[PDB]
Amino acid sequence: QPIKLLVGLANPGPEYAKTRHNAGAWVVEELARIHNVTLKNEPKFFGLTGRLLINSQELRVLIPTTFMNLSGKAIAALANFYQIKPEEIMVAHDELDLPPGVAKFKQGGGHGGHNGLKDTISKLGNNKEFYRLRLGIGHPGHKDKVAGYVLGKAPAKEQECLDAAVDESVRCLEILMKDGLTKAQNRLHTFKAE
Repeated sequence: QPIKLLVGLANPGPEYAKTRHNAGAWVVEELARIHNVTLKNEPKFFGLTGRLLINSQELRVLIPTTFMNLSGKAIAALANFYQIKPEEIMVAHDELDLPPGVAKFKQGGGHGGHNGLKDTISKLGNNKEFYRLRLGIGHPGHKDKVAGYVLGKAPAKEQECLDAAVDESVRCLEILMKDGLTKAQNRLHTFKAE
């Protein structure tokens, strides 16, 4: 299984913690919670880091403390220090083109206007071929409203769906480490929060 680093994108601070644009960090926080990992503030990697052993494999984890649009600064710093190539990184993030309650694994693709993904591609040497954990957040009707949408808080029923999709995503990451990507991706891709 190809993943050595899991990144959860977010904006820093308590104010953003429950905004849609922090969905990727929710995943890393819950994986770390379940595995008794205390993330450590490491200014050298511009984020919160940790390392966890699952099925005899070390997974490193990162939540940047950069602005979202400078997320690649943290990811490249850490990845280069540990000799981790982009193809070995999975970046969990909010996904406009999937609904609340769904998540998917994918390798590659565009940034979809996501500022964090856009920076990550750039700082990794214009390499799109890192993996993604796409956490559906829905989208508004018009382009110009996306920013205000992703920096908002989901209403309660949506947040329930989000939280369930995070739980499942954590379960499927553990499956990815135990059993590989095809099994984990098969499960996640037929999940829909109840």
